[PDB]
Amino acid sequence: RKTRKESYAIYVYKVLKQVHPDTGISSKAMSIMNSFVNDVFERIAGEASRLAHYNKRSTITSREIQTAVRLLLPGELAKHAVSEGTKAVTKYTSAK
Amino acid sequence: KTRKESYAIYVYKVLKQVHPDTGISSKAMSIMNSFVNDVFERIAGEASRLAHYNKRSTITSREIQTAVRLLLPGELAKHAVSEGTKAVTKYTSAK
Amino acid sequence: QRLVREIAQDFKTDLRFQSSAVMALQEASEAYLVALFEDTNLCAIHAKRVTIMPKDIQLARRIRGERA
Amino acid sequence: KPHRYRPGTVALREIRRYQKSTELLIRKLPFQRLVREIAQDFKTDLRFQSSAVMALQEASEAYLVALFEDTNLCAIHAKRVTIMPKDIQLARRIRGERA
Amino acid sequence: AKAKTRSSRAGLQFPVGRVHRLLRKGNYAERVGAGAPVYLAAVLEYLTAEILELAGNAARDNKKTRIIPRHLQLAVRNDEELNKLLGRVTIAQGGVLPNIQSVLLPKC
Amino acid sequence: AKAKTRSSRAGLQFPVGRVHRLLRKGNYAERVGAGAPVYLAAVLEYLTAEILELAGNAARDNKKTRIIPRHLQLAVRNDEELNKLLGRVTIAQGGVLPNIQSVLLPKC
Amino acid sequence: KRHRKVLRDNIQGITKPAIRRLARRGGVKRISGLIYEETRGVLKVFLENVIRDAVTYTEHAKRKTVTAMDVVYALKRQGRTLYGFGG
Amino acid sequence: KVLRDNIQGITKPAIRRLARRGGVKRISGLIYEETRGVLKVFLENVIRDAVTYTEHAKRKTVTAMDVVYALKRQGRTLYGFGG
Repeated sequence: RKTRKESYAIYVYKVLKQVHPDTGISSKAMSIMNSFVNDVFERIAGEASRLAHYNKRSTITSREIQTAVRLLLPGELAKHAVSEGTKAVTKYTSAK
Repeated sequence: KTRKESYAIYVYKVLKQVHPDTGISSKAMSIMNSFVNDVFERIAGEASRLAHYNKRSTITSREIQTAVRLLLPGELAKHAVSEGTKAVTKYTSAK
Repeated sequence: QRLVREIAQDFKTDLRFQSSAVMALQEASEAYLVALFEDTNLCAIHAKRVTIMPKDIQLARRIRGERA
Repeated sequence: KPHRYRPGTVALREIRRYQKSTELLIRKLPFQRLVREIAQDFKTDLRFQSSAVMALQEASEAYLVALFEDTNLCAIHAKRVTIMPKDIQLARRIRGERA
Repeated sequence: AKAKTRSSRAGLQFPVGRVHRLLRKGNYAERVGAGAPVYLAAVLEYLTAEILELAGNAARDNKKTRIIPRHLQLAVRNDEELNKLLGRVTIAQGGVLPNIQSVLLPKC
Repeated sequence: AKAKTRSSRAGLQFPVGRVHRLLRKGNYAERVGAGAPVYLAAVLEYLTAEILELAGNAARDNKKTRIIPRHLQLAVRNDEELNKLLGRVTIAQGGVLPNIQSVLLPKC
Repeated sequence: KRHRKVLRDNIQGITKPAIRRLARRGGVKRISGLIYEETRGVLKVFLENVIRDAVTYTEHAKRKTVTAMDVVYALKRQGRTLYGFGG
Repeated sequence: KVLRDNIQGITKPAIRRLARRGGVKRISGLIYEETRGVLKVFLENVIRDAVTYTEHAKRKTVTAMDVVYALKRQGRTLYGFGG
């Protein structure tokens, strides 16, 4: 009883309810989400890093990712995704 | 002003070491100045990841050497590895 | 499982293989093979044939660039 | 009365010439005008830095040439000599950009 | 003093508190603007939500209540747009899309 | 006192001084072992010397004594071993290797 | 002047012989007349893909001019790295 | 009667099945050979890297994550087995 693992199993499970309150989720599939969402998280993070390096800014802020997400996502998703962050920031900023 | 770094002189220096006579144009010089960069992160890339991959917090020559086999294919691996092994022991000999 | 053990013996000696790591090679190879198969048809149908021959699978692996 | 080369007899000559040569082939002026035209949509009144434009030319021809040589092979694979668009679709398909 | 999770403060579900630590140890930068992760976590929740919506409809067709990768591979491949995000990913036991070239079919 | 070049210390042409600077600034890791930059500097010298010799050789073989990119492309594409490393990148004013498909040849 | 720009028909700036010469470097012997239209679209199709992200770099940098250093950057992301302009 | 190269352990019908999943209708006999060689080639690269991470970690046992890492290198990511 040691070496606790870290994953996103709880989180993906919760959001599943909001879209399909009935649907059940297989265990082995849950690995794929625990893998897939990890795959994206590094793909963006490295992409954001180089932009700061290109512009010599010693920091990564919401601006960089906003441009960054405007690169990886092909076309349509970005505007919703960009919109998604903007509203999310506004609520956070309002209740910072 | 506007001091800018490169690797022009070093490219020139080794050129003589193999060919002390032949000349080079400034355009092709930039390509090496570009190319010498291009490899540098690519090897630095796999080198970086392996450290976290073994949860190692420091990059060392041992880490580099395996990365050499990964990136460069064919005989250049054992060739350059021999060079690298030869190079380091020379420096440690004069550390 | 025999095949992987045989080939791996060339690169190094005495490799105990974790059971979970095994089935991965099939799936990765399977999809790679499956993907390498479908496009071969497009090469085949392009010449108005229906049957695939190895000269096509060679051509297909070139266009991807992997043949070189 | 005047001599005429046979069909394709001329054509192969430029092949030999152009692969030996290493200069650009597109007319310089229109290409700079076209990139300005397309780029206008993403952003108004941008200024193209003079050195930047030919880089797009260099890559484009390099990218373009790679297409035709690849589309060339399948035509032979199709036992043909002349390329028609269906080949390029196939070549673009296999690499994985059109699809 | 009492503490509240940041994920709630953004009205989000994904772990902003956790993912912020990841970039800190990810060595992508030496300093991270505090606004960046909150933006980031929001993106993922949108992305993840987009796919199982498609997956859930597939599970309806086969009537199974439990979601399965065969759904997942099927869902993310029919959408041409999402296809481009994962053009070079292969799913475990996914299976190919049901497709047959027209010429292969009988003439009538 | 009496400082000396680390590149000279190993007898290397490439600057060991500047390369180790980049690794600290490159954020590739949080600490850098001493031996690694020496090894890295060594291999690069092998690579550039390898390619330069072929280019300088071939240009001389073409009765020319100034290296230009057309020479440079010829060396890379003619050696498959290097062609693997540089299969992706194309060089400005590189020019294509002289090649014609056999079937394209005249009928006689 | 200080207004308006050339924004029409520039896709025809690539005149028929220009492609014909380009294809010669590819070694194709004989070409039918139909292929001219497709490549213009194909060339364009590839093109804005290069510009679009290239534009994105500039706006993040808050410039107005498009530098070559940005052009190669996007070309790296798409995959086709270019030697001879920066690095 | 199984003592030989295990490449022939890849039975011909198994190939015939895979061609079906790719939608291949008709297969010539000569395909069965290069498919062996082509597949053979594919293993050579992946294990070489797969071996490399293991021995770098000094481990004598090839583990699952080592596989996906090498597969990620060839531009073919593998969802489902870690990371």
